[PDB]
Formats: sequence, C-alpha cells, structure tokens
Amino acid sequence: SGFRKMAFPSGKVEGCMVQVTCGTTTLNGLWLDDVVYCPRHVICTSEDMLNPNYEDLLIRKSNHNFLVQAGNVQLRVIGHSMQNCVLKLKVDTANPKTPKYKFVRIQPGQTFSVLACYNGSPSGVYQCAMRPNFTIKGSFLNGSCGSVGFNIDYDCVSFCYMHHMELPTGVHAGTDLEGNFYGPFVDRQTAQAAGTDTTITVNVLAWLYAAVINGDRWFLNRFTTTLNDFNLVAMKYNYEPLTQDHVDILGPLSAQTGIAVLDMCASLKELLQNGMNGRTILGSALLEDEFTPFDVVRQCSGVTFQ
Amino acid sequence: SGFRKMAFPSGKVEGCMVQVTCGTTTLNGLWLDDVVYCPRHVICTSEDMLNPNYEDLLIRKSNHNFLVQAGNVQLRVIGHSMQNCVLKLKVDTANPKTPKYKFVRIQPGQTFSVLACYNGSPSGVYQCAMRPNFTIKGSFLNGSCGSVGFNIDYDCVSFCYMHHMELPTGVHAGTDLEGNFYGPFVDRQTAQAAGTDTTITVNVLAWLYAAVINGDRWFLNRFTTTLNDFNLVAMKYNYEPLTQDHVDILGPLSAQTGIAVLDMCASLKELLQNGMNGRTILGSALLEDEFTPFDVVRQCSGVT
Ligand SMILES: *c1c(-c2oc3cc(OC)cc(O)c3c(=O)c2O)cc(O)c(O)c1O
Ligand SMILES: *c1c(-c2oc3cc(OC)cc(O)c3c(=O)c2O)cc(O)c(O)c1O
Repeated sequence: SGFRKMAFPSGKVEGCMVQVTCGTTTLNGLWLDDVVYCPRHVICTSEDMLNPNYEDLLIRKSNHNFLVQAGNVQLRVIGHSMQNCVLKLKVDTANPKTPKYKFVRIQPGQTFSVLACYNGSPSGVYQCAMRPNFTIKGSFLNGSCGSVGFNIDYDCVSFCYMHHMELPTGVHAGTDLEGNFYGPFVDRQTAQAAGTDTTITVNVLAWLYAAVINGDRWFLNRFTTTLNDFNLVAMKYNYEPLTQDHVDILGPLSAQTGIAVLDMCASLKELLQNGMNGRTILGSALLEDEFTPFDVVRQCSGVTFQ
Repeated sequence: SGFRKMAFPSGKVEGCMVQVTCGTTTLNGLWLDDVVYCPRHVICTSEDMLNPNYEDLLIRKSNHNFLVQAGNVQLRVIGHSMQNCVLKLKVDTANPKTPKYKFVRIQPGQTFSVLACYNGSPSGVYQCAMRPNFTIKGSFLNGSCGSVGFNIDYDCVSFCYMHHMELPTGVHAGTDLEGNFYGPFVDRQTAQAAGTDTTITVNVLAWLYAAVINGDRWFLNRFTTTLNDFNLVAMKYNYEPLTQDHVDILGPLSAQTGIAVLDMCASLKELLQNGMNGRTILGSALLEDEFTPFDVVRQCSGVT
C-alpha cells in the first residue's frame, strides 16, 4: 500500500528538450516536428527587463541570430515568429523523437508533471497543481525558463505549461504552448499580484478518499452536510467552492469506499473547524491538494503508459 | 527558487523495462545488454508462496518456460540462472537502448527514484529514501514487482534497487541488482518484521539548509551543541544518531549558507524539544527526511 505523488514517466518529453540562445540569453526550448517553442523573453537583454517592446526587439533579429542545439547537433533556423508570449523557430529538420502530442490549456486545480531543465538538459521531474490563482509552486532555478509541464494518455503527450518567470513572491508563472499566460501575468520584471490563493477542495476530498483506501479512518466523523452549508465553511477557510461537477468526478471514489461525497465533505468540515489535533493523514499533518480525483483513481488502479 | 521532491528523468530506465512471464505469473524485468533481471519469485506458483525451495523450483524450469516481451515483440531466452534472489535471463539480443550503467548497493538513508511499473509498462516515477530499517514507502497498488530504483550521474544510470514484495504492513522490500535483499527480509509470503524505523537526521539537517536557502530562517538560533549532546536529544525522538561523517557531508551546505553544521544541529535540537507550534518549514508541518545533503546541493545548484 501507500500513496506517492508520482510524476509521469518523462522519457517522451526528454527527447524534445533543446537549448535556445539569442544574444547572451540561453534557455530551454521544446522541439516538436520542425518547430522549436520557447519563451519570447529569450530576446531580452538585461536592459530590456522592466518593459520590453517585444515587437521592436524581434524585428532586430534574423534567423541566424537564434542558436538551437539539440544535444551536440546544431539545428538550422529557417524562420521565426512570435505567437503571444512564445517564440516559434522553424528549423529545417523534424525532431525524429517527436511523440504523439497535443497542446492543451488546463483548468486551475488540475495537475501535471514538470520536467525541470537547465540549458536544454533535463534535471528532474515532479508533479504539481496549477493553483487556483494560476501560479505554480515549482523548483525553477535560473536557467529553467522554457521547461514544460505535461500529462500523458497512454502514448500521447498533452503539453499544458511552459515556464516563463518567478514572481517577486517566489511562485512561478507561465503560459500554455500557444503563448497565453495562465493568470493575469505579463512577461516583464515588475511587481505583479497573483491575488488570493485558495485550497483545491475537490483535490483534498480525493486525497481523503485515498487515505480511506489506504486504511485511514480516524477522521471519518458522524456528520453529514449540504453543498451550500459546506461551501459556507469552505469560503471561511479559503477553500474553493464545491460544485455538482466536482461531486460527480468524485463518484468513483465514493462508490469504492461506500462514503457519500457529502459525508466526506462533513468530515472535511470538521477538520477545518477543529484542526488536526496533531494527527496525520497519509503521513501528512496538512491537508494535501495536489491529487486530482483522476490522479487517485490512476494510482489505485495501476494505470500504465507506453 | 522553490524546493520540490524531484525524481530523476526516467527516460533512460523506461527503455530497459520488459515484461517477464513464467507460468501464470507476470511481472517487470530490467533488460540491460543481453540479460533480463527480475525477481526470482516469478517462478513461484500459488502453492509455492509460503516457503519456496527456489533451487528445486528453478531446476524444473527450462529456457522456454520464460516469456519475455519488450514492447510488442518476444525476446528469445537462451539461458537462465539465479544470483541470490534475482533471476538472470540471458536473451539473444542486446538491448539497443542500454544506457551507461552500474549496479550499486546504497546505504540506509540514501535516496533514489523508482519507476513504478506494472506488467512491463511505467505508471509513474517518484523520489524516495531507503528507510533506516531498509524498507521503502512506495506507491499504492501491490504487484509492481521488478520495478527498479536508480540514480543518474550525467549519462550513467546507477541501479540500486529492485522491488520484490510488499510486507504485511504495506511497505516495500527489495534487493540490489545482484539480488541481495536490503534488510533482513526473505522472498517468502510470511509475516516478517521490519523493526523500528528512525528519522534520517542528516537528511532533516540538509532539508533545513534548503529551507534557509529558500528564505525560511525562523528556526535558527545562536545556541551551541556538541555531537554527543545533540544525540542525547535525537535518540529520545527516534532520530538516527549523527556522526562526524554526517557533519562532514553537510560541510558544503554550511559553506554556502554561512550557518555552521553544529548551529543547524542546535536549531534541530530546539525544534524537537519545542515542536513547531503551528509554523511551517518549506510549507511542511513535519520535518522532511527524504533529501540527502547531495540532493539539496544538486537542486539548489541546478545540476542536469
Ligand atoms: C529564465 C529567465 C527569466 O526571465 C524573466 C524575464 C522577465 O521579463 C522579461 C521577467 C521574469 O520574472 C523573468 C524570470 O523570472 C526568469 O527566470 C531569464 C534567463 O536569462 C534564463 O536563462 C531563464 O531560464
Ligand atoms: C509481485 C508479486 C509478489 O510476490 C511475492 C512473493 C513472495 O514470496 C514468494 C512474497 C511476497 O510478499 C510477494 C509480494 O508482495 C508480491 O507483490 C507477485 C506477482 O504475481 C506479481 O505479478 C508481482 O508483481
């Protein structure tokens, strides 16, 4: 038994990571078919950080100003263009390791794996959630910009995130693979409020179901509640409101454990109002919100990939 | 910045995972050069589980009793032998995806990544520590037997663990890649005690340094302690005793942060005696012991 915050196997994404240099800036790019994707701030200099005019900066660049290196191989750049906040470099060779892939824009509270890379070289992989305020609590040292987040379905990689920046608060912000930021953020070095973060309620509930499946039961209380009553408590404790859609995706776990969703909500309500009293759940003293209901079902089912 | 429990990128190991079937038992194997490694209990039947005589059971098997599938393609087994608790199936094809590799036996408290596989296919990857009692806290679904644990040094994979069994407590036990179990365990379906686990003190200290590097400094004090005095407290809270070797390996973190090792020990001593009183460290309400000093340095310096 047990429960780990597992990441997706990263091999299919490892084969897509390249290094992109423009001027004196070097970061990570994603090479799929004959296109390399990377953050457009690769064209900034240290003098351009506070408010770059990306259109004017890019007009100064030609194809030969972009150095793209895949391992030891130098790729020939035959076109460049900007799509929102992502630079797209057309190269003259398709990546022979291109997996089946999609570009997806995920919802706040959904999870994905990040392949943290530095200067084109994979460093580590970890699983995380897109916070309700559209930030990531990652591990991104300088040189990790352009690292990507993804999910896998059997043999198809769904890319959902590209890392662009660390905010002054220490949290991380990025885009989908069409270059549109998650959240209100812009790619310039300024103070930017992320606004109130909240706890992903449906994920906490899923993790409580995981705990029951692993043999925990001390927090199962004698109460039930209603959706409206629970959401009164959720808002008081900066938890995301629960919808019937959330209740529906919790259905499989409720069926397996025999614990009606609103009963588990009542037990979560008691934990929020009474605290943990020094007790742990799945070894944790805080409530965990980086497992989606699907994540729990996958691990409990031993779902595998190519 | 930020600090995550990162696993190694799994691609080099993914290319080595195969499916091994003997009779009606199917589990994971590791294909390196022209050898496939898997737990020898693949040759057990349901009536063999309580006390298998593996030498007798293997004698009844020939090469054609082993079905190895790599992707959609059957590999021809041309030889078989038992090394301690691992079965080595010689195949007629060298794995073309064999990475540079070594087999290593790790120490209790060291960390590695596990590629959790079922029936030859990966489910996910996670970072873990070998507990001081030589067990592993793994993923949920039983039957990932033959999945491996590893570290990567640039392009070279150091395999250190093969999963063999879940103990009745649910924790995982396994071998090195020469088939020697970590801990006292045997590959039989019997009640087996793992004995007292302890917290990996040198790892907690490393993680406290990681917290200071990331801006959490509230637990620092200017109290002095000695190794002997610290260990008096650590033993009371079921922490592993700290040795001079442990102090020595924390040196690089002391050197980059400006916090002496014994100063961090005095900070941990106060944390154990006083508790955290509702405060968190790196977002955690409990002290984390699954980062080695080397792990912290790697992550904080961006090794790839
Ligand atoms: C990552 C970065 C990198 O670049 C930026 C650019 C910004 O505005 C143009 C803002 C911002 O917050 C930011 C970062 O946080 C950040 O990490 C820069 C360089 O040179 C490299 O190599 C990265 O990997
Ligand atoms: C994993 C196992 C598997 O096998 C064993 C065998 C044991 O003694 C012979 C003991 C033991 O505790 C044990 C396990 O916990 C365990 O998971 C069996 C099968 O069939 C498959 O497919 C595995 O992956």
